[PDB]
This record gives sequence, structure tokens and C-alpha cells, in this order.
Amino acid sequence: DILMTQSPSSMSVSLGDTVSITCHASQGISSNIGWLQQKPGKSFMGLIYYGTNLVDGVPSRFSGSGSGADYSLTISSLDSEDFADYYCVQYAQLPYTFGGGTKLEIKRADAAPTVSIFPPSSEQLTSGGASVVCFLNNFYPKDINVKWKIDGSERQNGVLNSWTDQDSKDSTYSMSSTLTLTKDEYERHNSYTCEATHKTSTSPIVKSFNRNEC
Amino acid sequence: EVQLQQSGAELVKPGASVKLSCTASGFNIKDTYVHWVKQRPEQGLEWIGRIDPANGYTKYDPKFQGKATITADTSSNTAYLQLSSLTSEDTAVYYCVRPLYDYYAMDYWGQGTSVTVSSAKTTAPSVYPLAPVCTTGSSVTLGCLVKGYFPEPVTLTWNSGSLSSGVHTFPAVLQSDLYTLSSSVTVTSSTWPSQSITCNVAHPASSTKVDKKIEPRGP
Amino acid sequence: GPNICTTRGVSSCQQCLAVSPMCAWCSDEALPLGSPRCDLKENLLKDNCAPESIEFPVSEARVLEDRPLSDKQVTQVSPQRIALRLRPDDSKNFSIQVRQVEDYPVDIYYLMDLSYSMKDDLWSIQNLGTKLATQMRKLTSNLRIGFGAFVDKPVSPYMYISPPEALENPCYDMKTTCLPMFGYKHVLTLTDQVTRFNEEVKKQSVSRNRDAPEGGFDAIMQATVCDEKIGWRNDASHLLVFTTDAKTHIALDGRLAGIVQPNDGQCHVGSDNHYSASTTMDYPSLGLMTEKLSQKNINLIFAVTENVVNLYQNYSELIPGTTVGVLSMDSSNVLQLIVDAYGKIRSKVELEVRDLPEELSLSFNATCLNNEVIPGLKSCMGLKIGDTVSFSIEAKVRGCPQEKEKSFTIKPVGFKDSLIVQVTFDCDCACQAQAEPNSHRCNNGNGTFECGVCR
Amino acid sequence: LNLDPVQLTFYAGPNGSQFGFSLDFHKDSHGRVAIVVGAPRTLGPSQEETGGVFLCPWRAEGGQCPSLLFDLRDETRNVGSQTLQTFKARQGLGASVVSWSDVIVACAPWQHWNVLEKTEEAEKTPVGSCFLAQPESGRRAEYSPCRGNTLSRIYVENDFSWDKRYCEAGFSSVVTQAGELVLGAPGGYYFLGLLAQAPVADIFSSYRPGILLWHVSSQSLSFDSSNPEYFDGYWGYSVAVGEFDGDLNTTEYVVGAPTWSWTLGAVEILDSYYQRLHRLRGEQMASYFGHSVAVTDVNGDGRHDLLVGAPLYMESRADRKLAEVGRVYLFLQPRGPHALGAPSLLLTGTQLYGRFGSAIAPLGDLDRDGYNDIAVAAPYGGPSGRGQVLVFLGQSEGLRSRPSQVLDSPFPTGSAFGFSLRGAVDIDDNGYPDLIVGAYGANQVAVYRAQP
Ligand SMILES: *[C@@H]1O[C@H](CO)[C@@H](O[C@@H]2O[C@H](CO)[C@@H](O[C@@H]3O[C@H](CO[C@H]4O[C@H](CO[C@H]5O[C@H](CO)[C@@H](O)[C@H](O)[C@@H]5O)[C@@H](O)[C@H](O[C@H]5O[C@H](CO)[C@@H](O)[C@H](O)[C@@H]5O)[C@@H]4O)[C@@H](O)[C@H](O[C@H]4O[C@H](CO)[C@@H](O)[C@H](O)[C@@H]4O)[C@@H]3O)[C@H](O)[C@H]2NC(C)=O)[C@H](O)[C@H]1NC(C)=O
Ligand SMILES: *[C@@H]1O[C@H](CO)[C@@H](O[C@@H]2O[C@H](CO)[C@@H](O[C@@H]3O[C@H](CO[C@H]4O[C@H](CO)[C@@H](O)[C@H](O)[C@@H]4O)[C@@H](O)[C@H](O[C@H]4O[C@H](CO)[C@@H](O)[C@H](O)[C@@H]4O)[C@@H]3O)[C@H](O)[C@H]2NC(C)=O)[C@H](O)[C@H]1NC(C)=O
Ligand SMILES: *[C@@H]1O[C@H](CO)[C@@H](O)[C@H](O)[C@H]1NC(C)=O
Ligand SMILES: *[C@@H]1O[C@H](CO)[C@@H](O)[C@H](O)[C@H]1NC(C)=O
Ligand SMILES: *[C@@H]1O[C@H](CO)[C@@H](O)[C@H](O)[C@H]1NC(C)=O
Ligand SMILES: C[As](C)(=O)[O-]
Ligand SMILES: [Ca+2]
Ligand SMILES: [Ca+2]
Ligand SMILES: [Ca+2]
Ligand SMILES: [Ca+2]
Ligand SMILES: [Ca+2]
Ligand SMILES: [Ca+2]
Ligand SMILES: [Mg+2]
Repeated sequence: DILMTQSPSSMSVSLGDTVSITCHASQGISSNIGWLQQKPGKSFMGLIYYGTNLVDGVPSRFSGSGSGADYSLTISSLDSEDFADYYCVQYAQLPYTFGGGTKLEIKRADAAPTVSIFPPSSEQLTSGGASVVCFLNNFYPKDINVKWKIDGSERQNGVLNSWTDQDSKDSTYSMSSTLTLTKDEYERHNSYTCEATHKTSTSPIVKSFNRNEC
Repeated sequence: EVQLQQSGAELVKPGASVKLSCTASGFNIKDTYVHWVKQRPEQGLEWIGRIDPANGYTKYDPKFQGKATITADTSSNTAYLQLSSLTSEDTAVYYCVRPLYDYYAMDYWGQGTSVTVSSAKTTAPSVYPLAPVCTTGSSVTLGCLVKGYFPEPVTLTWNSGSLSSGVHTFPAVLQSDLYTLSSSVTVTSSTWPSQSITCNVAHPASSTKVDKKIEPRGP
Repeated sequence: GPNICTTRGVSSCQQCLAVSPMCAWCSDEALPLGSPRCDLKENLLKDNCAPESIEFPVSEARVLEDRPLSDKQVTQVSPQRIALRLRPDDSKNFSIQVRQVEDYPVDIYYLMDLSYSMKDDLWSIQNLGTKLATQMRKLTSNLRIGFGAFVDKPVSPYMYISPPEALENPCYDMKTTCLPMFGYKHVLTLTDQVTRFNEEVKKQSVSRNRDAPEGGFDAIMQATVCDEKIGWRNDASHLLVFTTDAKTHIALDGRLAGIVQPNDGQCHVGSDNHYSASTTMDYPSLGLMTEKLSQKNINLIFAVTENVVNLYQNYSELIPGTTVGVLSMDSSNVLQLIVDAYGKIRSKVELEVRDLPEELSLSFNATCLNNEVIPGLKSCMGLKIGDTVSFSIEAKVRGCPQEKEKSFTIKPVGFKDSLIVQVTFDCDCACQAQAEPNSHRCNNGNGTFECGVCR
Repeated sequence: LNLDPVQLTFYAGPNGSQFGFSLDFHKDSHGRVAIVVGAPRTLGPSQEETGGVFLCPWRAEGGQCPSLLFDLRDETRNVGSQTLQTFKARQGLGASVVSWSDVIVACAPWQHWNVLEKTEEAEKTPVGSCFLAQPESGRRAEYSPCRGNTLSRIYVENDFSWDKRYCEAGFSSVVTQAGELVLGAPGGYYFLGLLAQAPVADIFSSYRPGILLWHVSSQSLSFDSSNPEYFDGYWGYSVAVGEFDGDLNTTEYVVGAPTWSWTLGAVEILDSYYQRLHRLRGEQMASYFGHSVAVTDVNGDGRHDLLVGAPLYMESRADRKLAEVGRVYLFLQPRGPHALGAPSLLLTGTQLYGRFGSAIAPLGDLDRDGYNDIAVAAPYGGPSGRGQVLVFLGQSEGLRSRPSQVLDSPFPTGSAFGFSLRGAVDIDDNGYPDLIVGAYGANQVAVYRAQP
């Protein structure tokens, strides 16, 4: 099967920029390539077929180019509607194969997260479980690492993490991290710590609480 | 206006089968090849196969040979995808596709059909209020933890949708066959706890609607 | 009162015969001087001339060779040789019989549809061809037979032109082998070698093309107009037997192969025996086929399989004179048409005289099939094999020629047989042999005493 | 009555090009009339026969013409694990030309096509193709509705149904006033024949170079049949359009099937969905009834009449003897919901092998008397056989049996003078419609102008 390697997997760009997404096939496909757009939470729209031909209705600011095994999609003067995912597909051979995808993302200044730690609620503690929640909010860029410590010792299992998409207003990212452990063990330790590491600082942002301390 | 109208979301059990449909609107289904494509968050887009509805002839990626059967019916202008022996790998969004002009192209796409393969029973969420710890700054962040529900979705709001700004409702995540979700809301310190901030979670499947007022933690 | 014999000099017996056929001469020495020696035979006998001393030659005809007419060497004229003996200015008559014994010449050229649809009919056309050859030979020893094959114009879309292997083997995509496609191939020129004709017909195998209607009308046109190639004889019955199991292309079909040039109605089969205009010239129209068949005096027979008999019966009505027979495992239907064609053949006996002397002139009376002596006529028409006509010929010599022995021939036109008539001119008397050179009775320096007279 | 035979205009193409095999009047956006000439054996740029089209501007002196350029390069596309191939050698570009609005449609009926897939193929076959040109813009498009990507074996496995491999699309062609291109493909469905229609606008908008197999969603093709009457009928050998069902909103198509029903021949009047409205049967086998079809109102009642040509019709003569002369059949259209009846007039040629009725051209009103007129061609007619075109004026009763004027060929033998005709257009702007005649054998076109 023909492998389609798409680059970059994401790029951080601004309105009015001109950007190119490249797609490298594992062999020559003589322009038998299509480019696709998927806007957030939406379906697909065809942009280019047979290398350079715009699909009916597609704006002129999109253009295709390339030959042999190497192709490009160029968007000129980015519109806010153009911040989406883009994929190449080859139809030189069956099975048809797709590139990995490229995500256009809104460039902004770096921002540190606002870390907030939350102990288990009383309702949950009666139920028999115990979840320590930690929100790392409104940071940029999207890459971030979270570390949990119970009495200074790193805890790894039973951690669930979720990231929002880039915010529509301030273009920042947020993450939620939930450490769930048994209530029995929760009540065996005092200190619970949530450590955020982000490129905005060499040392991490540490938020803690001592169990039953008011 | 060419438009591929796919059937609704499916919630199906492992080992069973499911049959998705794709009805042509504003054109005849026999006009072109109709393809089926699979999408997953991590693995990306995989081509399943195609049918020429004019004559019924099909092609499949060897990966899906045996599982996928594509058919079509020109009387109802509809193409179908049938997946047998369902597994967790078949949890994905499925698209039907056709070309604009070029016989071989992949230009017009259906809106997608979501298939979720699971053994989980319908389980109502447990909602937990998240108040801050025992200094106090200029702003305060509260939270809401929704745990152990199935299936998706839930609808979360603050003060019945009044408090929309400064909110972060995170995408749900699966653990032990049940979903978990969380939401954070940030306000100024002068707002809370002086004014009432309540968490509102609804789970249509289990017919549940829970309200949880965020109370400050006491001694 | 007096006759020509007595009152015309008549010194000698020789001059006496020269005067007229009715004159006789008295050699008897006992005759008185008052009586004339050269007179009628009745006058001499009335004047007591010795009956044995009368010289009076009678002209006759003797049959020398008289073999009978043949039944069913081959004898068609009878008698074969007559001996005529004439005297001065005299004539004699004789009989001759002519009979058509030898079989009539028939040409049969056979066109074989060797397209792939004929695979299952191949035995049938092989059987028909070899039965035509064998059975018609029994019907006429003067048969000449030959054949050709056709498929269609070797050009797309009629011809399969891919993959390249398909050109040499049109049956490529069927995982089998058949011969390359061709328009029209002349295979065997009209010949009397029947065993060979049958061998070649059985060697024939099929080819393959794409479309049901075939190019047989190209073959018909070329088989008609290529005189020297096919070898049609001038004075022979010409039959063109056409085989096929399918429709046929007609003029203006050629446009689907990009061919627009109308059929020129001319021979385009050169030294390699293939119709060279196949790919460049359109199929002939019915009217042009009709024109050439009529011009070359050729009868077309459509020997087609049952599924298309009505199609060809309908074309037959548009080419007057054409007939249709059913091609099948049985050859009876098609054979009858030929036999029936042979049944309609008629011939004539037309006498021609060769090497007739200036002196001899002939007159004929013809007794034909109607059994009426048409005088002056020397030819009969409307004979079948086995029929016999009859002629009475009379020959009159002018005086007495010095040659004394000549011969001429009476021969029917087209017949190898003839009557050789050997003529002798009897101008002397028998008593001239007994010349007696010495005078004896004259004694005045005359000399010679023949038949009772001096000089 | 009044085409001038002395003041001719000769346009000429290259030797052996068959310049004049097809022709039409073409009018630009400004309104200036020119003449499109097809030359199906013109050598391409690499000395191989491809055919070509020429666009002649109107001149009294005539002469040489500029070539309307088209892409004569073969194409190959490796797509979908297949190899698509076009073959333009001997394609006969310009075997048919037709004009509509600002578009010229020139077809190559014998353009070949194949699809390879590993050791298998569709088969290299003459699907035909049409080249569309818009001269004043430069835009080019193609249309080739019989191309497929089905392999050889599948046809065998389905008893050769829907087999469009030998279509020869564009063998004949016509365009409606609205801009629907209608093509005759007489090799369609294993030599039954088919018609393919599509809007000119949609041909242009759906075409891109290099694709080779593309969809024209608005296109519509006629149907395959198992009725043996249609086998080898060459349905689409000729094509024409007109109004035959009273409803002005719909357009009827006239199709010639000259070898229909075992060479009896037929012409059919159809609706735009390809349903038969009427069938006209041929009179005599092999006459090629349907070689030519013409539509024009000749009796002045405002109802389109039908003319069919049978150029190989053999006429009866003394002593049971037949004589190929050609014949043309006039069918006047009656009033109300009634079908076409028997011929109102039979025009039979007089010269042996003349092929009278090989072409029938509506002339418009040649003498402006109220009735439309026609020209009938006898490409090998006249005492010498050089060719002849006979003008027949219309009247209340239909047409006259006696021609109003006879045009003798000015070219030498074999020119095929009259094999193509066109009228109903005033080329010199004098108020009277003129006639253009093609002589492909002589590589020329003669223009006859009409006078007061
Ligand atoms: C081809 O066929 C013809 C037809 O048979 C045949 O013709 C005969 O030719 C020979 C000579 O070669 C003729 O012989 C001559 O006859 C002369 C007298 O002829 C008269 O008498 C005939 C008999 O009359 C009686 O019988 C008949 C029938 O029985 C009856 O009708 C009469 O009323 C009568 O009772 C009679 O047939 C003949 O009639 C023919 O001739 C007349 C006149 O021209 C004609 O008008 C008729 O229409 C009819 O055709 C006629 O009335 C006789 O004078 C003559 O003798 C002289 O010449 C010879 C030398 O040539 C001398 O030897 C002699 O001294 C005399 O000078 C001669 O004998 C015979 O009459 C012909 N017969 C007929 C019927 O025409 C040819 O021979 C045939 N040719 C060949 C090559 O086979
Ligand atoms: C070779 O040539 C022959 C003779 O021409 C063809 O056979 C004729 O085919 C025609 C078709 O055009 C037939 O025409 C039909 O005639 C019918 C009436 O015929 C009666 O009388 C004959 C006596 O000969 C009987 O055999 C027959 O059974 C009937 O009793 C009509 O009923 C038909 O009318 C229908 O069709 C016409 C259009 O074709 C419509 O106008 C009518 O409304 C109606 O729907 C028709 O007229 C004719 O019967 C045939 N004749 C004979 C003698 O058999 C062959 O077809 C042809 N073969 C080939 C291979 O070319
Ligand atoms: C010839 O004619 C004579 C007439 O004297 C007749 O006696 C005889 O029969 C004829 N003979 C032949 C052989 O014809
Ligand atoms: C066409 O060929 C003829 C000879 O047959 C010749 O006279 C002439 O030069 C050629 N035509 C042209 C335009 O060259
Ligand atoms: C003519 O028929 C067409 C095709 O069905 C239809 O869309 C249209 O409404 C009709 N037009 C008129 C004026 O009746
Ligand atoms: C047209 As054929 C199958 O007889 O070669
Ligand atoms: Ca057969
Ligand atoms: Ca054939
Ligand atoms: Ca209408
Ligand atoms: Ca009318
Ligand atoms: Ca008029
Ligand atoms: Ca004019
Ligand atoms: Mg055959």
C-alpha cells in the first residue's frame, strides 16, 4: 500500500498568512491526489482533486501543486474559517490511503496555566471513592505535563486527563487532570500535590493541600 | 445540490452487527462510485471499500475483507455498510463518499455516522461539587466532576446557562467502560460565595437532571 | 429433237463424260457409223449397242469408317469417314448423324465463411463442398471446381486489435488458437482435380472477428470479377456457391471502419491471393453485385443455414436469377439446385466445313428434334445430353479437276468429332486403260485406238 | 430557384485530408458568419493521420482556412490501480462538425480507448470522442460518454450487455436550441447503436484535461435491447431534432437506423427520454433508409415535416430489372394528436449508382415565397457521375416532384460533391439564405449564394 506522509502534523499561524501543507507519497502517484478539509466537529469537504483542480465552490485562495511523489496545498491569506484539519488522499492505487492530517492552529503569545487543586467532595467520600481534581487553565502553547504526588511520592496509575480545544476567544488551551484512588488510601495520607510543567517556566507550578486542614 | 444523507448514531454490542445507510439527495446513487471511510481520533482515516451501485461490483481493503459488506439499492437511492463481528476497534465515525467529476476522486462526503461498540449498561452520572481549598486571591475557580455515566452525552451548564463566560467543560473520557467529564468556572472573588453558583448536569439516556450548588468548605 | 451429248463435238469417251452426267459412250465396234457414240444410255441400247460396251459411270458414296454413336473413345459423329466418287459436273448426297454424348462443362466456385460462428458449422460446409465435388463429377465429367474463404474487413471495430498477440491469434482471450483474420482469400483455382479440392477443403479451419455480419459480399464481388484468378471458362455454366450462418455487411456499412470509398467493381486479388482493397474500399451494393454477376454470366447460390434462409431469400429477390438452399449436416437441398441448374442446360449442333476445294460446293438439309427436314439449314438447337440430330449433305463438283483426289471435313462447332469425306474424280472411261498405242485402223499418222475411235 | 451557379466560392484543404467531409455554418458573438469544415484525414503534427477542423471566414474569393487547433496528443493515466489510454491516431477528427451559439463541436468517431489492469484489458476499441471549442475565448472541452473501466472478462460474464466499447460517439451529431448536445453512436450496445445527450454548458464545466474518465451528471444515454430487430441496426448513423408531439416545451429527436431489422432500415421519432413516439420502416432491404434525415416545415402550416434518404434504393424497371438510384421520402406532419402517415411524396433519383438522398439539407426559404425549401444530394449523380445537388421548393401540397434547379459538380470524378450540405443561413448578408456543399474527395467546399 502507498504510505502518505503529511507534514507538519500541526502549525501555529495567523490571519492573513500564506501557508503550505506537504504530502509525500511512498511512490509516484502522478497527481492522483486529493486535498480534504474538516472544520472542528464537522464533516469533510473536498478542496482539490487531481492535484490542482479546485472543487466547485472552493475559494480561489486554495491551490494545489506538485508532481511525482511530493505535493503541496497552499492557502493564501488565511481566513478564520481556514483554521481546521487538512488531509491528503491518494487514488493512484487501491486501497486508497490518507495522510496523517495537518491541524492549523491560532498563534498567540505564551501564557502560563492557572493551576487549581480540588480535594474529594464530601458526597464522593461517602460513596467510597476519592478523586483529586486539578485544572490547568488558559495556557499557550498546548503542550503541557502534569505530575501527581501523595506525600512527596509520584503517583501514576488512576490518572485521567482531558484537554479542551483552542479557546474561541483568547486562543488558549486548558487541561483537567483527575487522580482517582480508593477512599481507604486517600485517608492514609496528608499531602496531595499537583505539579504543572510548561515551557513558560523552568520550574513547575505546584498546587497542594493537606487533608483536613482548616 | 448533491448531498449524502447518512443514518443516525449507533450504540451496538460487541460481537453483534450493524448496518449504516447513506441516501443520495439531489442525485442518483448509481451515478458514481460510492466509497466508505472510517475515522478514529488516533488512527486517522482508513478507506474501507467502494461499490458501483449501477452493477453492484465492490472493492475492499484486505484489512476489512470479511468484516465489511458494502451494498446499494437504486430503488431507494441508498448505499449501505454492514460491519459483522463488532469489536472495540470498530468504534469510529463512518463516512460515505463520492467524486464530483473525476471517476476516482473523493470529493463529496456524508455528514458521518458514529458507531460505538460497548457492553456498558445505561448508568446515571454521579455529580460532585468542587469548592476550593482552605490565601484568597483576586479570582476564584470552582468545578464540577461528573463520573461513571453511559452512554454519552451529558449537558453541563452553570446557573442554568446564565454563567457561560469563564467556563471550561472538558471533553468526556472513558474509564472502565463508563464516561467521566469535568467542568471549571472562574469568577471574581467578590462574586463567590456571596452569590449562588450551581452546577447543572443532564443525562438524557438515564432521564436524570441533577443540580449541585458549590458550597465553601467548612472546618 | 437432239440431245446435248450427240450435238457437242464429242471425239473421245473422255469428252463425252465431260459434256454432262447423263451422257454415255458406246465402245462397241459392231455399231454402225450412222449411230452416234456419245448419247443417252437409252438411245444407245435402242441402237443395238452392246450392253457391256456401254461406258456410263455412276457417282457413289461408300462408308469407310462407321462406328456407332455412344450411349450412357466417345463417338458423337457417324459415320466418321465417307469415300465420294464423282464424275464431271455431277453431285452425290450422303448422311451424317450428330449426338451430344459428352457431359456439359460446369464451373463451381465455393465461398467458405470461416468466421468463428462457423466453428460448429465447419463440418457442414466441408461436407457440402466435398459432396458437391464428388456428386457433380458423377453428373458431369467436364466439371471444374475450386474455392475461397472469407471473414470480414480486417480493421477495427470488426477486427480485434489488442492485445498485440490477438492479431496473429484472434482467439487469444478465449485461451485457444485460431487463424488470423482476413477479408477474402482465394485458395484453389477452378480445377478438375477433385480429390485435391476435397483435401484442401478439409484442411480449412476458422478464424474470429467481432461483429455478427460478415464480409462475404466482398468475396462474391471478387469471385465474380477476378476472371483469370478463379479461372471461369468461356463456354461453361458458372455457379458461385456462397456459405454462411449469419447476416452480411452491405454497402455503406464500411463507414463504421472509416471506409467511405464506394466499391469500384474491379478485381483487386493480386499474386498473394488476398483481396487487397478489403481495408480501403466499401462493401459492394446489391445493384453492383447484380451488374457484375450478369456481365460475367455467373449464377449465385446462397447456401445459408436455416436461421438466415429468409434473410437471403429476400436478398435473392433483389438479385434476379439468384437462388437459396439450406446449409446443414445434409447436403441434399443445395445439391438439387445445382443438379436442377445442370438440367436446364441446352446445346446446339452447328456444322462447319473445313478444307473444301474451290470446285466442290455443298448444300445441307437439317433434321432436328422436331423430325422435320428444314432444307438449307445446317444446325439444330435445344439439345440435351443423349439427343441425336441428323443432316443430309449434297456435294456438287464443278467439271473435272486435275487434282483428282482431295478431301474436306464436316465438323460440328464445339465437337472434337468430325466427318472426313475423301473425294475422287472419275473422268476417264474403263476402256482408256486398254489404249492400244499403235494405230492399226487409222494408218494416217494418228496413233492410239481407244473405245472404238481414231484421233 | 435562384442559387447562383456561376459565381461560386471554393474553399480548399490539404490533399488527402477529406476537407469537406462535414461542415456547418458558425456565427460568432458579433454575428459574423463563418464556415466550420471537418477534414477527418488531415495529417497531425507528427505526420500521422488524426483529422482536423478548419474555421473559414466568409470571402467571395475563398481559398485556404485557419485550423481550429485541438490537442492531438495521446493520454495515459495510471489511476485506481488501472491504466487509462486514449489513442488519437486515425481517429477521424472532423468526421462530424456542428455549431451552436459560440461553440463548435467536432467529433472523432474512431478515436480508440483501452484500460489495462495487470494482465487484463477492456480491449482497444473505438469509443469515439467529441472536442468542444469556444473560438472567441479559447476554451476547450471534450466529451466521450462511451469510455469505461470495465475489463474484458466481465462483459463475457454478462453476455455483452451495456457494451459501449464500439460506440463511435459523434459519428452523427446535432444540438438543440437550448444547448443539449445529442450524439449518434451506431456501434453502441454491440452494434445496435445508442444516443448520448448532455448540455453543452455541463460538458464544459465538468471537463478537466488528464482525467479521461469523468462524470457529466446531466447526461442521458439511450438503452440496450434484446429485440433482434435492433441488432446491427446502427441506430444513430444519422440524428436530427424537431417538434413532433405538439408540446413546444419538449423536444423530439429523430434517429436513423439504416440497417434496422435485418437491413430493412428504419427512422424513429423519440421524446427526450428516448421513448419511441413513431417508427418509419424502410421500403426495401439494403437501401440504407435512414442514412440521412432532415427536419423542416415545407408546406407552410408551421408543423415540422420529416425527410428520410435511402441512397441505395433500387428502382423497378422494364423486364423485372432493378436499378440502384436512391430515394427520398417526405412525411408531412398532420394536425392534432396524430402520428405520421405514409409518405406524402417519393423523390427517386435518376442516375444509376447516383446515391440520390445521400444528404438532405433544409435551405430555409430560398426564394422568400413563404414556403421552406430543401436541397437533396446525389454525390455520384448527373450524366458523368461527378455529382449533383437538386433544389426542391416547398408549396402548400408539400414539395414539387420536379426540382427547381440542378447544381452540377464543378470538381473532377470521385469528389463526392454533395456528400455533405448545409443551408438556412445568409452568409453574405443579402437577405437570402445560402448553400454550402462539401466535396471531400476533392478536398474542397463550394459556396452557392442566393440572389433576388
Ligand atoms: C433437301 O430436301 C429437299 C426436299 O425434299 C430435297 O429436294 C429434292 O431435290 C431433288 C434434286 O436434288 C429434286 O429432284 C428433282 O425433281 C424435279 C421434279 O420435281 C417435281 O416433282 C416432285 C414430285 O411431284 C409429285 O409428288 C409430290 C409429292 O409426292 C406431289 O406434291 C406432286 O404434286 C407430284 O405428285 C415434287 O416433289 C417437286 O415439288 C418441289 O419442287 C417444286 C418445283 O421447284 C416446288 O415448287 C415445290 O414446292 C416442291 O418443293 C416438283 O414438283 C425434276 O424435274 C428434277 O429432274 C431434273 O433435274 C435432274 C438433275 O437435278 C435431272 O436428272 C433430270 O433430268 C431433270 O433435268 C429432279 O429430279 C426433288 O424434286 C426435290 N424434292 C422436293 C420435295 O423438293 C433435296 O434433295 C434435299 N437436299 C439434300 C442435300 O438432301
Ligand atoms: C423477408 O421478407 C418477408 C416479406 O416481406 C418478410 O416477412 C414480412 O414481414 C413483414 C414485416 O414488415 C410482415 O408485415 C406484417 O404483416 C401482417 C399482416 O400479414 C398477414 O398476412 C400474411 C400473409 O403473407 C400472414 O403471413 C400474416 O400472418 C398476416 O395474416 C401485419 O399484421 C403486420 O402489421 C403490424 O406491423 C406493422 C408494421 O410492420 C404495423 O403497421 C401494423 O399496425 C401492425 O402492428 C405487418 O404489416 C409480413 O407479415 C411478412 N410477410 C410474409 C409473407 O411473411 C420477412 O420479415 C423478411 N425477413 C427478413 C429476414 O428480412
Ligand atoms: C440421297 O438422295 C437420293 C435421291 O435420288 C435418295 O434416293 C437417297 O435415299 C439419298 N441417300 C442418302 C444417303 O441420303
Ligand atoms: C494534390 O495532388 C495533386 C496530384 O495528384 C497535385 O497536383 C497537387 O500539388 C496536390 N495539392 C496540393 C494543394 O499540393
Ligand atoms: C417544461 O418541462 C420541463 C422539464 O420537465 C419542466 O421543468 C418545466 O417546468 C416545463 N416548462 C414549462 C414552461 O412548462
Ligand atoms: C463474428 As464471428 C464470432 O463469426 O468471428
Ligand atoms: Ca454457427
Ligand atoms: Ca463481421
Ligand atoms: Ca415537443
Ligand atoms: Ca409542415
Ligand atoms: Ca420557398
Ligand atoms: Ca445570401
Ligand atoms: Mg460469423
